[PDB]
Amino acid sequence: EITKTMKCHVVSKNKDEIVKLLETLETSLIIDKRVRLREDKNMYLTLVSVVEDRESDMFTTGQLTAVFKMIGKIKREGPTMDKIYGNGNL
Amino acid sequence: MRAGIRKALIDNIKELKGCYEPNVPNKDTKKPYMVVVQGQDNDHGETIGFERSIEVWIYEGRTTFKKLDKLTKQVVEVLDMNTIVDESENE
Repeated sequence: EITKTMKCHVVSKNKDEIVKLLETLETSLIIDKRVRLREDKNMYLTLVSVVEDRESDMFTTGQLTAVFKMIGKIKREGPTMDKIYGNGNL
Repeated sequence: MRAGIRKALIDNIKELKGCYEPNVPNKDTKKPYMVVVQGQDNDHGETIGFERSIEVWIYEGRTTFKKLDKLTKQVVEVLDMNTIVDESENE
């Protein structure tokens, strides 16, 4: 299990534009609760919690904080039991 | 904003002989007179935005400091928290 706390900035000259962009980004993340990791699919990023601290600095810190996690399986590709034989005694 | 502060101080204070820019007045100026020095514009967060600093330096004829105390109280009463309209910039 791989958990990442990914923070996001939204820079703009117009502060109300920052508010609108953050609002729609939060809503999109919440509604579509997961994000395609690649265009091939086969992987996803399930959201855990998205939080905005509007006071936080636009450049250094960033407003939106989102925590994503993703579960991966070990890719064991060992040999195979292609051929089986047995013998007998008494 | 210099024009707005100067106009307010001249209009509301009558002991004032004039309100000038930083290095305008010369040695024949009639005291008391005030000088409006404009300071930094620092960024003070999202709630305040850019905050500007202003100083209104009073000057007096060295009779006694009680005149300066009275005139300081007058300036503070005139400018503190009272909305000022700058006709030159219309803001």
